[PDB]
Amino acid sequence: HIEELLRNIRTQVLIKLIKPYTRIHIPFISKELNIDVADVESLLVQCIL
Amino acid sequence: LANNMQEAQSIDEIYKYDKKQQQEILAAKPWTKDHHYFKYCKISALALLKMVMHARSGGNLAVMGLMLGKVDGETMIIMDSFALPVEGTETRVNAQAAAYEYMAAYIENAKQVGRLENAIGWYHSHPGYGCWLSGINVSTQMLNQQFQEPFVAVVIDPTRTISAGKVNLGAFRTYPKGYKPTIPLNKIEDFGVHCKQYYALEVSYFKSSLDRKLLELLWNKYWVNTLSSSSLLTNADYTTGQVFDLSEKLEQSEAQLGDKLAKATRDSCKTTIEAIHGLMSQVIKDKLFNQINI
Amino acid sequence: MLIKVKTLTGKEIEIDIEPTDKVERIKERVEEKEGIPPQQQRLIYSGKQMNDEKTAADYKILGGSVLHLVLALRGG
Amino acid sequence: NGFIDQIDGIVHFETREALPTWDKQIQSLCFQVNNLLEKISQTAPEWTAQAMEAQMA
Repeated sequence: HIEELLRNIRTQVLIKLIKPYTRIHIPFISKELNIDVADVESLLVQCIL
Repeated sequence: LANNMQEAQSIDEIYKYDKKQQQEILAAKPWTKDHHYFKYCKISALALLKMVMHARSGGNLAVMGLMLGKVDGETMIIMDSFALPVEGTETRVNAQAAAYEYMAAYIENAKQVGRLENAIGWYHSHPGYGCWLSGINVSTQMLNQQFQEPFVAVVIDPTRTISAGKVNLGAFRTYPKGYKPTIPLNKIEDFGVHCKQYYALEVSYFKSSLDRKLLELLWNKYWVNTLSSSSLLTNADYTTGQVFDLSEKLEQSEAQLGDKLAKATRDSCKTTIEAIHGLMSQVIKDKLFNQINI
Repeated sequence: MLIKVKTLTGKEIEIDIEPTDKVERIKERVEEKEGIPPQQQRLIYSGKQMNDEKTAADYKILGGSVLHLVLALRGG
Repeated sequence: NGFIDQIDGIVHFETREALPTWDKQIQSLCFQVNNLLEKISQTAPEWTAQAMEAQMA
């Protein structure tokens, strides 16, 4: 069940981080979340879907 | 105040009482034929003001009283309202002994002066308890309607009215025994468990020519709120809702056609006239203010 | 006897009862004329509601008396 | 209150909507007119009384 974790916390951090922005760089999000760009893109796609 | 008429206007015949017509309409009794007969209740400005003042003056307790008037065609006219010496708790009112003597004496005294109208209904105030007919109001309204047929139950909420700034007056009439006949459920919820037993009425208000003439000079500082009216902005939700109901009415009329078109046309004309009036006010403001020193 | 009973809305009722007769007699006269239940009726003369316990033998009714009939009302 | 546009590096705090500003400025103009009239009446009561009497007729 550690895979279900380390993903809900990342999702919550991303939601609380992208709240005040309107057009935000993806590399900035990757730097904030300490993950590579591909994981950020996949997480964003899953969240939007 | 000039360049118009100053004699008996077209809004004063509503205040005129014709005894012969009332006697004929009382003898005719057209209400018993179609039970969905009355649909409109026209209340004078004085009656509404007195009702609101009496309901608010009672505080957190409940108060009750009568209201005079008459009935014409499909409408019930309520002209005056006089209170009653009732002592009610926070929930229920009784009107045990002194209320009926007061009713009889006040009606006789009013007839002495010249008040030619008869009693047309009763009202009772819910102190912050919404606007609906309770299981006791339904029973007493049925009692009154069984014998004194021209009647109507008016419910007023003083606390909610004073807190929200809008009067809450509801006119209701009870069906007889055995008369069965994302959308919000408030249509059933805001009424009691007897929602199927009584039906509401369309409430409108009217005033006399002298009433409007005297109320025109009531106060001379609302002109600022008229010049900076900001119309078409404070009632956009009202116009969108009206457009939605108009579309529903148009669909119903189209289904029927394949007389309902008349009310749909009336609603569309009313909404369009309101929008055009707002645009006219905006154009007047633009001509007045922004067209200077160009 | 043509005693008049008037409701506040304008209805008229004519009853026939001798003065010595009880107020229960008036009650059942209006019962068999209209049908309003006995416990849901109030009658007024001269601005004062009469009590059921007073026989109209010593009463200020000498003919031409009009009785104002009302129905008990309550609210919640 | 406000949002952030990162590529332009611009924080938007708030922005007006034109017409509400128009109504607010009209209200301020009316208030200024009323205050000026009140001050005029206060400084020269007899002159303003005579002027209003002449204007009424």
